[PDB]
Amino acid sequence: TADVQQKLAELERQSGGRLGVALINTADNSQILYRADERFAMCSTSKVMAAAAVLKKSESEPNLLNQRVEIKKSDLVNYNPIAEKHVNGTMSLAELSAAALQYSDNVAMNKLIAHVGGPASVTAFARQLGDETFRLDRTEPTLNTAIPGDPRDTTSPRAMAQTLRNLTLGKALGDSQRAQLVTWMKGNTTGAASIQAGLPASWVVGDKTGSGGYGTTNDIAVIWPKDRAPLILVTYFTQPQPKAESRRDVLASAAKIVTDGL
Ligand SMILES: *[B@@]1([O])O[C]([C]C([O])=O)[C][C][C]1[N]C(=O)[C]C1=[C][C]=[C]S1
Ligand SMILES: [Cl-]
Repeated sequence: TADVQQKLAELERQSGGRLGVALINTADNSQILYRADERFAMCSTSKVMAAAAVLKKSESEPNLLNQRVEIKKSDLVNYNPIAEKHVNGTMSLAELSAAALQYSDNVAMNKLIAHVGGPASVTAFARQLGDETFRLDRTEPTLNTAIPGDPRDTTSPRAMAQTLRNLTLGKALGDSQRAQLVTWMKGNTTGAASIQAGLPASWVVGDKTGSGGYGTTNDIAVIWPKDRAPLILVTYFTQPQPKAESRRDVLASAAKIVTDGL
C-alpha cells in the first residue's frame, strides 16, 4: 500500500516525468491511485471513448456499424496505418472502430468523431455516463500536442479507470456492444510493450495505447488475471521536453508494481 506508493514515486523520479496511475481491483473493490486526480493528455487512449460513442449510437440504429464511409486522400493525416490501404474506397463504421482501437489509426478516429457529431459530442457522451472529467476538445492529429498546463484533450487516471470499468465490465453499453468493445480491445496490436509487458504472460489484456507530444506515453487496460477477478488499469505518463522519446517501459514497470503479489 505505502510500499506501492513509494515504488511508484521512485519509478516516477527515475523516469524524469510525471506518472499517473489508477488501478481498480474488482476482487475487493480496492484501488491504487497515484496522481489519480491530476489531468493528463489522453492522446490515442481517447479512441476508446470515440468507439464507445459509436457503439452507444448503434443501440438505437441497429445497422449503424455496417454504414459505409468514404476514405479519400483529403482524409489522410499523420498516422494512417489502415486508412492508407483504403483510399478511394469505403470502410464500414465497424472497420473504422477496429482500425482506431487495434491499430491506433488516426483517420479512423476522425471518422468516428465526425460521425457522432464531433469532439463536443464525444464529451457529452462521457457526461451522460457520469464522467465529468473527460474532455475531448480537438480532432486528429492536434489532440495529441500534450502541452504541459494545457487542459485540452485531458482526463484524470481516476476518471478514465472508472469510465473504462463501466464500458468494459459494467452496463454503460448493451450486452452486444460491450462484448464488441471488449473483443476489439483484446485484439489490439499496439500494446505488447506497455501494460502487457509488466504482467505475467498468461494474463489476458484488452488495452488502448497512446503516444503524443512531450513524450506522452499512455495505456488503459482491462485485465483478466489467471483465476482472478478482472482489473482496470490506467497508466499515463508525460515528460518535460517537447521532443522527449516514448517510454512504454515506464508503463510496464508501473503495471508490474501495482499488480505484484496479486
Ligand atoms: B496516438 O496518441 O497514439 C498512437 C500510437 C499508440 O497508440 O501508441 C499514434 C497516433 C496518436 N498520436 C499521434 O498522432 C502523434 C502526435 C500528433 C501530434 C503530436 S504527437
Ligand atoms: Cl510470465
